[PDB]
Amino acid sequence: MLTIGVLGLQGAVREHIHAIEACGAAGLVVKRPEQLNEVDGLILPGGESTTMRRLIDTYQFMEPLREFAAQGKPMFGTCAGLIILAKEIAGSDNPHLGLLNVVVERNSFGRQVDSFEADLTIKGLDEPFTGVFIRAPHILEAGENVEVLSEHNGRIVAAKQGQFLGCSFNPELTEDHRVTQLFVEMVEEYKQ
Amino acid sequence: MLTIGVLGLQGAVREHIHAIEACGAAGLVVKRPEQLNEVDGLILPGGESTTMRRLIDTYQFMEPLREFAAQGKPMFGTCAGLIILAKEIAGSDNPHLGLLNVVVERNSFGRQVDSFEADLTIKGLDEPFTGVFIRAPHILEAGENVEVLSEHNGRIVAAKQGQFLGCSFNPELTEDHRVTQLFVEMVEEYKQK
Amino acid sequence: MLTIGVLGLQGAVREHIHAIEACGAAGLVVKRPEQLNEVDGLILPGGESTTMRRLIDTYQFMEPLREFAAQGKPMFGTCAGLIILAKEIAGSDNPHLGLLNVVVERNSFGRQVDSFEADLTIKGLDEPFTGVFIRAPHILEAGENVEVLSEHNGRIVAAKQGQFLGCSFNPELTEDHRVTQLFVEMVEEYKQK
Amino acid sequence: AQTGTERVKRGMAEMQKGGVIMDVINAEQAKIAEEAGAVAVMALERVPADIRAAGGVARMADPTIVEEVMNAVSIPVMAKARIGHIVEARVLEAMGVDYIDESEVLTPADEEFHLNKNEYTVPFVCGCRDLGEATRRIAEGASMLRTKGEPGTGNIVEAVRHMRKVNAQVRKVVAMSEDELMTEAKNLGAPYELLLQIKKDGKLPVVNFAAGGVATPADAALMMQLGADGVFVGSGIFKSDNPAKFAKAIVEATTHFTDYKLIAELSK
Amino acid sequence: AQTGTERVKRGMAEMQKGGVIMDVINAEQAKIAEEAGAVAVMALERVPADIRAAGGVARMADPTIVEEVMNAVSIPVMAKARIGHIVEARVLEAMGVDYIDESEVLTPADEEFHLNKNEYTVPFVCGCRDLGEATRRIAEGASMLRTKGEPGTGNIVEAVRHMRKVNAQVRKVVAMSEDELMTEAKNLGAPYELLLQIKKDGKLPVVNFAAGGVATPADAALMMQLGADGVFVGSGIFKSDNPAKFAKAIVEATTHFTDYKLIAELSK
Amino acid sequence: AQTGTERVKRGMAEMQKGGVIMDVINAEQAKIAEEAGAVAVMALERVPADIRAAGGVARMADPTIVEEVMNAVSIPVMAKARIGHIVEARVLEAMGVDYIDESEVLTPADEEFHLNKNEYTVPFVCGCRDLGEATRRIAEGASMLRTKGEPGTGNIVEAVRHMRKVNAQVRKVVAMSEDELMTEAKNLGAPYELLLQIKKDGKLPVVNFAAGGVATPADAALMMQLGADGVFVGSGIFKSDNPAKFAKAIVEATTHFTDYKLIAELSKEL
Ligand SMILES: NC(=O)CC[C@H](N)C(=O)O
Ligand SMILES: NC(=O)CC[C@H](N)C(=O)O
Ligand SMILES: NC(=O)CC[C@H](N)C(=O)O
Ligand SMILES: [Cl-]
Ligand SMILES: [Cl-]
Ligand SMILES: [Cl-]
Repeated sequence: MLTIGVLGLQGAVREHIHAIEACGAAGLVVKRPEQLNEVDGLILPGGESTTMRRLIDTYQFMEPLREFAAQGKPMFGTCAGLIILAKEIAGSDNPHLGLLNVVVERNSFGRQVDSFEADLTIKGLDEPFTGVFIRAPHILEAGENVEVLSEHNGRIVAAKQGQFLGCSFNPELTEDHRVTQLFVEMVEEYKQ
Repeated sequence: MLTIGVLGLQGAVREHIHAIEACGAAGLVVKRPEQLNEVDGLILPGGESTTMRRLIDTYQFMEPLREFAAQGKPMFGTCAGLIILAKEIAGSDNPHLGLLNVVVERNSFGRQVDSFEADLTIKGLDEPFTGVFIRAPHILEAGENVEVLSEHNGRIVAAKQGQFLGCSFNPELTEDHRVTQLFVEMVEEYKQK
Repeated sequence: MLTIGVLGLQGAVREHIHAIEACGAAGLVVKRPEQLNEVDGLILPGGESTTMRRLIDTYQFMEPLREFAAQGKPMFGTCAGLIILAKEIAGSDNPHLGLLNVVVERNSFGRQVDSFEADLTIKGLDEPFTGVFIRAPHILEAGENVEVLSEHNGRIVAAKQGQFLGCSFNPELTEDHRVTQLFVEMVEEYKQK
Repeated sequence: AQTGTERVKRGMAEMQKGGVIMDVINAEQAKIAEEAGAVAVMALERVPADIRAAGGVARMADPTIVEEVMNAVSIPVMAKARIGHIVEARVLEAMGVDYIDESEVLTPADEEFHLNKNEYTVPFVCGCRDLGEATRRIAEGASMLRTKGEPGTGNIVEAVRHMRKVNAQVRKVVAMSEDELMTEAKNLGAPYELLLQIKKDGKLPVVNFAAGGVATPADAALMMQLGADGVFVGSGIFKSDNPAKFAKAIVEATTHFTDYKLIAELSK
Repeated sequence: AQTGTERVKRGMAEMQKGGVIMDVINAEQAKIAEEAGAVAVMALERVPADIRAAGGVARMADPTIVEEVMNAVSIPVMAKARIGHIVEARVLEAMGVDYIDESEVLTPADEEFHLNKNEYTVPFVCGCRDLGEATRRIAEGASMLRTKGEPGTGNIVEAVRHMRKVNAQVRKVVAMSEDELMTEAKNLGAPYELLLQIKKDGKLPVVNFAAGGVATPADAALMMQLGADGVFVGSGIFKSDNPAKFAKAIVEATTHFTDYKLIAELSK
Repeated sequence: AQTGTERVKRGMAEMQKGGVIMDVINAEQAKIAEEAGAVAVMALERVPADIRAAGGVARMADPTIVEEVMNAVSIPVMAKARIGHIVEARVLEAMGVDYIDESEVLTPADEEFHLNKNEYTVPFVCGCRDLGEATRRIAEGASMLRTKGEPGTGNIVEAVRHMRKVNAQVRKVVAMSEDELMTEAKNLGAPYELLLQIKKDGKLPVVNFAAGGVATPADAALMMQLGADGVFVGSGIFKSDNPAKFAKAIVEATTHFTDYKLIAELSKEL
């Protein structure tokens, strides 16, 4: 029985839990760092990256999250989470966990009126995935250790680096659980 | 998994389905003879034996039930069910299935006002089990092939004969599922041979 | 026929009177010093030791109570009452009656949220007794003239010293009168003497 | 051995589930009922709807009649007491009636207080229209319930109303937030602990039959489809051209309440 | 060991009997109350009637004030939570407040549902005006009751009215015929089992204090004379010329509530 | 790519869950909200309450102020339109506001007809007091709900009432017999298909925040405990002696709504 945590400080936490359970794993809402010890992987959900950072700081999550990665436990960031995961945020000198080797630009499609759906070809998925892009960032560049899993209008929107998986869209806003399923498999991998 | 049917023509059917599932088997309410094929064993529940015989007649259940027994499948009769199973019923020349080698006297303790609970010691159970006797019959006699599992004031109240389990009380009226567990175990062992 | 008083200035007075009567003594609620002359023994009930001391002072009960004790009349303190009886109170230079040779610490389990029930083994009781500990103190130490009757997790919670009985729990909050009976016997023994 | 326990009282009703209880006025009717597969008979001296529409006082049946019925059949025999009529109830109990219906279709003896059913050994069935009324009967000691329905019309509408109401209210209680239940109890006029136990059990603690307007096989099956645990049916059975056959059909429709081809044939 | 048991929660109230609980706003007042012989203090931020006089919202006290009071005295400390405000109650519990007053004189947070006090470890006192309301608070988990009385007037009349009403209703329930108790329960809006237990015990199962209106030593004694288990008194003690002296007089009147010569001196 | 889909509109609301939305009147307040961890700000010109207290007409904010707030923060920016005011709403949309509150606290422009929110690309939040009202707003195209509460009082009671009513009615709908749903629908004044889908989904189809009366950390936590998806909080924050610290306290209490020790500490000196 795999157990995958979802950082539950803020955002679309429940959508991720449902998706985890649809794939046959157990889901845990992580609100305290101590709870990271109870999970085999972690999803950083969509929401507001600024809110998450602030709550992460206040509750001293950053080091435990770094420890968590150091143990090789996989981490999956969707949009806000991708942002939390990124090495660098364009126009900011204050990045977050800094674990995924991508440069990210926040809010790069504009504002909510510009939020959109688009069908994506994703590496490891056969048939197209509907990406739901809610005040999404983009991935300006990705290091040579980063596997590109998806592009949209010539932009990287899904990437993988060892134990780290990141996408700029929110797969958990759909009932197509295949992107979560890719994370489940990375987590299985780690557990051996 | 085990599927144990409960004959659902009339009576305390769900109490039995609840006990079956409590023991980790699946229950099937049986309303049609064809459903007997879908189960490894059958409980004949508490209720009115007259009502159930009437419905058994009309829906042509008697031979299918005999067939069911012929195939070796365990059968469990609680009170009305015991009456349906019994070889002979005192005062009647019209017995029912007739597979359990006992003679039963219906309504032996009187009427509902006489219905009672008593603690029983039952062969195969450790602590005592609370027997709830609702307008219960009494087993007047049991043959040589019948094992006595329980007695109350000298009366045979629970009996076992090969694939057949019979009792004069209604264990399914309690949250103590240990007698149903005994029957589950009979079904499991049938399911091996 | 015995008469046991209960100091009636404040607290769970009725509870103690009920228990006295259940053991077959007569209970008298004591609100005036002169009433001490009318009883064979006295119970200092649970409540607020602060309140009881203030009222004891105001109605000049301290000397009467000391004379009562000087006469050999037995005295039983339960929680607040134990505090009134104690020779020393941790962190205070203003002790109360001071007749029982213990040092007591008030409010040592925390606050009401910490109040608890625990089964106690009490000397001279056969079966265990449910101690109901309401913002209870503990007995930090007891002198050599003091008999330890009970402890809870290695702390003294009941004690006897000749005519003095004291505990940190409130037995009068239960329907088990056996600790009250211990005290009744103490008074019956003084009433032969 | 203990007699008269709650479990024994209620257990009798649990053993009645899925059957039909038929009103009868003599041994002949009782024998027909039993032969048709009735799980019990309700012994009546005369039909109370006829007495009260006459417009006389409807009382306990002559014990001679109750005894005739008891001697004619091997199934349980129920009988009616007037609401609050302690002695009629104690008499029925001393006669060995298997279940007493503390019945609103008899002329009530006490318009303010129902029987303290808790103090009896024999169990009681009472009528209700809603969950508040149901829980008040249960708290007084009823061991079985039935819909009040609408006696003496053959209109299924009130049976339907009452069964639906009770069931709906139970579903709501089971699903509702626990801290909202005191307000619900107060609104319903339900004893609180009973309603809280409903939420924990997921169900009423006693069985609940349909009664007071079942006229056809389809009506019987309908009540079962709406969640009744069984059906009381009236003297109408015996006014038909073939009582035996009518009684049979009602029993079969109650048992096989989803078999519409079967029920179609029975409806002729 | 087990904490939070019914017997433990009520036990704490039993140990308060025959005493005076005083409203205090700071540690200086709290000390005077303890030294006067108070059995507990009720920590307040501001006087709630005044906040609402000024039309504002009266909420739980700043935990800073409650702490200052807790650290100033060795007697129990109570505090108030708005009706239905789950988190205010949980916060006070977390702070180790000894008794929570789910109080109508603060601005109700939930106008339809009171707290499910059964699920807490800390005990609660609630207000009531009659036995129906009393028994509903108890069923929700109240471990202690008080009169609502009439806050902010100094008019003893409503405390008198509520104490007398509850007490009269209890005497009638205790004396009445048991088979008439369901109708009584229904009329009162009382949970039936509680009412039956009241009849069997010959009393309310919880302590019942007087509150709202005690302004003089005669008033405090009066309330004890009418059957109160104790007295809550407000901030007016500290509006007096000699708060210490006034506080002591209330405590002494409450203790020696039939000593009229004494009460005469205390009333000067 | 497709913009303006129901999923995209509602998706934005889903991404706000567990958070606090703060009313703000300028750029500086916006920045403070964002730094406290607010998930969005609601740009106001003046506080609606005391426009109407002063008897005046409360309208859409001066777009200048809205733009000011939008440029000050990187979190979503909401703004209010009067009920039924088609053009105010279309102007807010053209400005790029992220969510429009068709708000009963502004002076209604249409007292009989709400906006046909279905026809817009930008999503809308609307107030409700019960499930019928909630489902009428959804059917008109609302992508998010909030309790009406009781604006400008600091009394949490009406927010509690509304959240409890909506949540109780949903539980009943989910549990009730399907064949009784039409009578329920008619009683509630709910569109039937929406009620049927609530039963099937086991939930309301849009997020539902608490609003109008959250004055303390305990209030915020309480609304969450009663099932709110998040909290709107008003300008009171910025009347505090330490607005930054107050705003932080509401964010933490909303987030950690069962941490009673924390909330105790958060509740001090406010
Ligand atoms: N869908 C989302 O997670 C939105 C992310 C948010 N706009 C940010 O910049 O962090
Ligand atoms: N409990 C029961 O099953 C009762 C049996 C019924 N008295 C009969 O003789 O058929
Ligand atoms: N149970 C009691 O008597 C309480 C005693 C009280 N806490 C005191 O210290 O005086
Ligand atoms: Cl009624
Ligand atoms: Cl009330
Ligand atoms: Cl409307």
